[PDB]
Amino acid sequence: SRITKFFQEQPLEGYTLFSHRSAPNGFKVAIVLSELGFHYNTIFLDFNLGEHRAPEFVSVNPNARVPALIDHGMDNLSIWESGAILLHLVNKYYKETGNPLLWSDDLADQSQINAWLFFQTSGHAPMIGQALHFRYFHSQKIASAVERYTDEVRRVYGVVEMALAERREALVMEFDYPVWLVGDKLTIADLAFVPWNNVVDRIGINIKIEFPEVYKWTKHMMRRPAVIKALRGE
Amino acid sequence: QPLEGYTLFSHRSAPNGFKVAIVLSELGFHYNTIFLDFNLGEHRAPEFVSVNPNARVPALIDHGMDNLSIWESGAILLHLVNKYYKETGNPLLWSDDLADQSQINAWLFFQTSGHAPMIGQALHFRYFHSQKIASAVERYTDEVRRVYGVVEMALAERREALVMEFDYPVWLVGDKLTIADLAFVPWNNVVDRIGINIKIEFPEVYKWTKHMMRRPAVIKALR
Ligand SMILES: CCCCCCSC[C@H](NC(=O)CC[C@H]([NH3+])C(=O)O)C(=O)NCC(=O)O
Ligand SMILES: N[C@@H](CCC(=O)N[C@@H](CS)C(=O)NCC(=O)O)C(=O)O
Repeated sequence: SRITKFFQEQPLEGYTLFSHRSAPNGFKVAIVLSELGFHYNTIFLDFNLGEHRAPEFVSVNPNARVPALIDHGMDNLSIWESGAILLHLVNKYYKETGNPLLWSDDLADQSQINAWLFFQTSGHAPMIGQALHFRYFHSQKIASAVERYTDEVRRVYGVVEMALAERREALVMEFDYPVWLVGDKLTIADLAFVPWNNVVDRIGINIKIEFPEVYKWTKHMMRRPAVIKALRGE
Repeated sequence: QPLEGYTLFSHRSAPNGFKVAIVLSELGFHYNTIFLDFNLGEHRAPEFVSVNPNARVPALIDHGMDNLSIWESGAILLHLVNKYYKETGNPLLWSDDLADQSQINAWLFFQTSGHAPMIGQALHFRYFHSQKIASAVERYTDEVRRVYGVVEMALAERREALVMEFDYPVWLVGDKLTIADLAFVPWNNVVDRIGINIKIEFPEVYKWTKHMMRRPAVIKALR
C-alpha cells in the first residue's frame, strides 16, 4: 500500500526521509540533508489514509510521527526524532570528511550546539505547536490557552534575540554581517529554527518588527540555496 | 567557583534537575547543587542568565573545562556521557556503537520534547491554569498515556527478545542502562499527579521504573 511497496523496493544507498508537507520538523531534516550534500528521496505520509499506522513505518519510528530517516548505507539504520536525526547526520559527515560542517570538532562547542538544539526541539517547537492547536484545531475556543502558548513563543524568541544581539555587539568590539549562535559559523543550532520561524506568523508573531536580530538571522538563512531547495521540495 | 567538579543549578521540584543529579552521581562525578528560589527571580538574575540564556533549570557549570556552562537537561546528559567515555574508554549509560547512540538520542529527544512537556501541560491545566478546562486536561493526559504506550511496547518487545535467549531488567537500548532510560525516571514518579497509574496501566514500564528507582545513585540524587 504505497508504504508497504516502498519497503519492498528500498535503495541500497542514500537516505529516505519520511515527512509531511506541513511539518517544519520534517523540513528541518531536509535542510540539513541538503546543506550536507546527502542524496535523499522524501515520502510525504498521509495520516488521514492511516499511513503512519503502517507497521513497516512504526518499525522505523515507534512514535508514529514524522520526521524519520532511514540511512540506507548503514544497513537501513532507522532514526526518529528530528534532533536525533540531526546529530546523526552531522556526526556522519564529520567522520567521513574531517570537516565539521554545521557542527564542530570541539566538545565545548558541541554542548552549546546541543543546548540550542534541545531548546529548539523541546521549548520552541512544542510551544508553537500548542499555540496553533488551541487557536485553530481545539474542539472549543480557549483564549487563555492560546495566549499562554503565544506568550511563551514570544518569550523564547526573546531569548534568541538577546543571544543574537550580543553575538553582534561582540563583533563590533573588534551592521548587516551574518551573526550566529555558536562558534561564529552556521550550525544545525541556527538551521533548526528556520522552518518554524516561517509559520510563527500564523499565531500572530511578526518577527520582522518584534525581533530585529532574529529577522536578519532567519533572512540570511532563508536566502541559502540548500534552504530554499529543501523548502521548495527538493 | 571550584576548579574541579560541577555546579548544578536546579530547583527542588524540577524533575529535569534531578535527571542531571542522577546521571551525575551515577557516573561518579562530584557536584554541588544550587537550588534557585524562583520567587525572588534568581533564574532571571543576569548572573544566572549568563549560564542559561533561557533563564531556567537545569544548568550545569563544568569547572574542569574552564567553567564551561551547559543548559538544557538533554544537552547536559550528552555532555556528561561523552565526557565520561572520553576519559575512561567505557561508554557508561551510553554506547560505543554509533547506531546505538543515534537510538539513545532518539529516546532522549522523545522524552525531553514529547514526554516532559506534555506532562508539564497536563499539570498546568489540572492545577495551575486560570480556569478548569477538561478538554485541555484530557488533551495532554491522553498524549502522556500515548507516550507511555510507546515506551511500554518497546520494553515489551525487549523482554520478548530476552525470554528467547524473568523479571530481569530490560532496557530501551542495547540491553544496558543508558541515559535514555534514566531520562524518564524523575517524571515517571510524578504522573500519579495527573491520574496515570503506572503499575496498572503500563506493567513493563512499572518494572523498568522500579529497577531505576532502586539504584543507589538514583536514591542519593532524589533528595
Ligand atoms: C507547524 C504545524 C503544527 C505542528 C506539527 C509539527 S510537524 C508534524 C508532527 N511531527 C512532530 O511534531 C515531530 C516532533 C518530534 N519531537 C521531532 O522533533 O521529530 C507529526 O508527525 N504529527 C503528529 C501527529 O500526526 O499525531
Ligand atoms: N533544560 C530543561 C528545562 C526544564 C524546565 O523547564 N524546568 C522547570 C522546573 S519544573 C523550570 O526551570 N521552571 C522555571 C520557570 O518555569 O520559571 C529542558 O527543557 O530539558
